[PDB]
Amino acid sequence: GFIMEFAENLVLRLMENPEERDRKAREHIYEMHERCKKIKEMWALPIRPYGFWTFERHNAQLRWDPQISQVAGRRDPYDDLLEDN
Amino acid sequence: MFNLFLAVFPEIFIINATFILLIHGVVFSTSKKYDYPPLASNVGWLGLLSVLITLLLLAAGAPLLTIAHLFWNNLFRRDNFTYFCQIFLLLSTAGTISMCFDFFDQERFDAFEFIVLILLSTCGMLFMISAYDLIAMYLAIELQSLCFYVIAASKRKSEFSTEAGLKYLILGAFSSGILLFGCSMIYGSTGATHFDQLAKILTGYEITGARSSGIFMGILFIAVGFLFKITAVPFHMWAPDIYE
Repeated sequence: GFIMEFAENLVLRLMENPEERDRKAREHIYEMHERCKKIKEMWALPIRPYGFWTFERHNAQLRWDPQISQVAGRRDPYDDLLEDN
Repeated sequence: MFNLFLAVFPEIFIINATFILLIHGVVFSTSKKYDYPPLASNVGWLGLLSVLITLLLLAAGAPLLTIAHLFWNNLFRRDNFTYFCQIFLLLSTAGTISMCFDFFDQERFDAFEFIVLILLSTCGMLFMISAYDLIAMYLAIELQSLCFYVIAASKRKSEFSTEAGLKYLILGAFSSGILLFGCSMIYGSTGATHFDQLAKILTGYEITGARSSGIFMGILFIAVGFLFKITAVPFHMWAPDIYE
């Protein structure tokens, strides 16, 4: 053929779907705003959590001392006296 | 029994390698067969290899190093923060010891005790990150402090090195005394040297409701000592002279 009859549909192939572009734009806005709200919530967390000491890793002694309160140097004076019988 | 030490291998290995390097250097620096060889670069390369190996040990023990946490509770408490902090400090030490090899032979400074002291101060630092008590905190501070006091005055020909070493010594000793005096009263007013139980007796009541003149001033002295340690203004009495 001639030049323009091919350059026309060439440019038309080069250009994209606008419906896809609009859908992607509204989508991206939706999830970006949702993620923005999520990050805003995340930044509100205090440095020290409400539980803190309640956490099992932050006790480390309520389940260690009971198995140590029997060794010498930690016993209540009234433990060795009546342990004989 | 032995498996309770799976959480201390990244440190036991570095101590053992430090001892082996010290023995090898002292044995083969006075041998008449080899005519007193300059084995500073050799010890440095072996120390870099040891640092790499203990880094590999530390990196692959991520699921480990948290076992027997009740047994080690009174001594140290290592976790994800400690794991990454140690794995980065050890990399920094490896890079520093690697970029100083040419310094040993360019200006003919074949003292292998430099490398062993770097390694042992690095072990002290590894103790510090895991340290979870005032006593271990202070002892791990003192390890690196004494290593650096020794190392700073190593080059004993220049008036700068000796005077800077002495100034670093005096400033660090004063800072350590200040920090230790700070910890003494926090122990006195509450007991509970351990960090876990120190964070639980102080969270109960705010300082604003009632004033405790002991805990506040002990915390202040600990902070002052730490600011001396990092040379933070106005506690920067001699730091530029130390670094020069």
